[PDB]
Amino acid sequence: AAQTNAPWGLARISSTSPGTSTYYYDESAGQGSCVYVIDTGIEASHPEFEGRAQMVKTYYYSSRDGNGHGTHCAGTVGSRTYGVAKKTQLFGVKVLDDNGSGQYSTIIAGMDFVASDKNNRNCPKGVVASLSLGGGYSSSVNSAAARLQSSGVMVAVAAGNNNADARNYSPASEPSVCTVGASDRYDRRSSFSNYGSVLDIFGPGTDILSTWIGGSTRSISGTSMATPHVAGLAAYLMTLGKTTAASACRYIADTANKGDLSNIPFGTVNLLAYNNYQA
Ligand SMILES: C[C@H](NC(=O)CCC(=O)c1cccs1)c1cccnc1
Repeated sequence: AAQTNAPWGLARISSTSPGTSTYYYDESAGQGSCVYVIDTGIEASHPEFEGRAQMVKTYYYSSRDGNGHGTHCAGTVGSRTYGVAKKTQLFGVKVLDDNGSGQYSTIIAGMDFVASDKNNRNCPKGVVASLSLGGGYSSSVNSAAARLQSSGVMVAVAAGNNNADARNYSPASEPSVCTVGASDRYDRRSSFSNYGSVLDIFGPGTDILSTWIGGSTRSISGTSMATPHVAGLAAYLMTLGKTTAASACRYIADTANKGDLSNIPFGTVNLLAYNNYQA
């Protein structure tokens, strides 16, 4: 399948070269997979989600996304127009308040929630979790991300936006999950993207158009935006049968575009997520 005039990041993940605007993907589109978006919530009523999104957990007085960030990330995973995996099921877990903040204990509870809650959902092709959040290093946060991965969920986490080594941030620094840096439309590392040996992959992260609250759309930037490209890619590849939750990060790294990004520090991988789709 082909989606013309797609957001540049969707085109980029299905291309061997920058500078194109059509997204190419197998029409299965992540059907039968599930992606949890652990964030500020999801505006599930947005027409772009087509009834495929639902809130399953909140730690606050409401499950509504009063911020927009979670809705934007969910849109990059799986919205009809802005999403990688246009037929996946999306599950929202609100661990961040409407200011985008949350304590580590709540984030840990949300990860352990997903590890259990996946057993209440129908996800025959596999389960992914997208974590576009982070803070300073915490062994407890890293352990929670490691548990979620071990339970059979492909965990994708943002590297962070400090132009610094991601080893000092969590859950970015957990080795067993998939840590995602950000690139721009000219194949440069995004200026704010963290780096380091703990990174596994880069995805599009600068000027990413996706869904927003109020039934709207907007373009924003961050490793938060790169992470759901990788999460949606994992769901898409799992539906195709090419990989599993335990192996998807390695598979994405194996099949990535290699050596194409500029301003990658020595010792950080030069790997850009790629769906390897041949129409
Ligand atoms: C993730 C980032 N802001 C945070 O304050 C970190 C949230 C978090 O996990 C914390 C780590 C240490 C104290 S709290 C963010 C994400 C989305 C929207 N706006 C901001």
